[PDB]
Amino acid sequence: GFKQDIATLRGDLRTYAQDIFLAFLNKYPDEKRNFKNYVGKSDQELKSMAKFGDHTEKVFNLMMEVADRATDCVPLASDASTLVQMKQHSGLTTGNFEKLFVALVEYMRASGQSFDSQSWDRFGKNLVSALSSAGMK
Amino acid sequence: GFKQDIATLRGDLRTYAQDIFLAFLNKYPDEKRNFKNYVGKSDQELKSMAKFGDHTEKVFNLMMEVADRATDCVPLASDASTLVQMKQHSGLTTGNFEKLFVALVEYMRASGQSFDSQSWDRFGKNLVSALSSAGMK
Ligand code: HEM
Ligand code: HEM
Ligand SMILES: Brc1ccc2[nH]ccc2c1
Ligand SMILES: Brc1ccc2[nH]ccc2c1
Repeated sequence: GFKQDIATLRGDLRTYAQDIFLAFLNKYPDEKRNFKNYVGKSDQELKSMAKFGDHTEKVFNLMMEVADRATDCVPLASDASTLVQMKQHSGLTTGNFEKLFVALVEYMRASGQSFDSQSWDRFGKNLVSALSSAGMK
Repeated sequence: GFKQDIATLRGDLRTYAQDIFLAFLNKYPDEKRNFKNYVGKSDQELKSMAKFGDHTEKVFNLMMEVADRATDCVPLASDASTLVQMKQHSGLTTGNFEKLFVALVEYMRASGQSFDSQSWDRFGKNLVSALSSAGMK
């Protein structure tokens, strides 16, 4: 279930973080505009960049912390506030987050592993609603 | 404290995993014998080797999960059994793990960060005891 999925993802954090982020960027090419350093590069080019690996590792680590602290797939309001108030998230809307979790669930369903994809979908939906309640457009 | 230390380490996972493993290998040169392809290399050369980066991250990812699942710095028996039953650990003894945690505690004390080094020392001793009860020589 959800808690085991967190353990599975944390066990190979960098590998999953890169694969999920690339799934997101390739499913929604327009989102790649938020990352000017990654424009014009193939998946294998990005995977060779130390900057890419470090960025995805840090984002995914915090996503796993938020998921681990959630109750019944409902994130803590304080975690949602943190994500809203981050300077790196100025200009972002809840739609950006919604698309990320669509790609994440689609990745889990296609991987063949026994991820609890329904729980991740609910978590994504509750996180979007918590970001709204925390002041994100 | 201990729980916050886990979060700190996970926040810069690749850096700490490599730094701590290198501190271990340089404090205990004999331990490089378990890693034949690491001999004759400086630290920066090791940090460029594919197997080194992948290995240290997977070790540290799982070590933080074991620490996170512990109660009062006592690991779960199931986590100890997992570490003992791993085919990669055949031929290892508790002494290899004891040396790892001496280096980790010394690293924390020399870092100037507010690590709860006393809790990590207890954790290491309690893990070693659990490994022995689970079957490791
Ligand atoms: C639960 C989901 C998310 C979490 C936990 C999260 C967390 C983070 C973290 C920790 C950083 C700092 C990373 C670093 O130091 O390189 C970061 C940066 C950033 N994030 Fe988020 N993020 C999330 C979702 C998103 C989404 C959906 C977008 C855009 C579609 C986004 C856009 C960015 C950008 C543009 C940066 C700055 C990257 C850079 O300057 O290189 N994040 N985020
Ligand atoms: C809390 C302590 C430890 C944890 C969680 C742990 C976990 C792991 C994991 C997950 C792997 C497989 C990762 C991979 O795919 O390479 C591994 C491999 C390995 N570990 Fe452990 N380990 C620990 C302690 C140690 C110690 C103390 C030693 C030796 C002094 C050691 C020696 C090895 C070796 C030789 C391998 C295989 C190397 C290879 O295949 O290239 N480990 N360990
Ligand atoms: Br997984 C993952 C990794 C890095 C990221 N950066 C922005 C969203 C995002 C998701
Ligand atoms: Br951190 C860390 C990373 C890799 C390792 N391999 C054997 C002990 C050890 C510790």
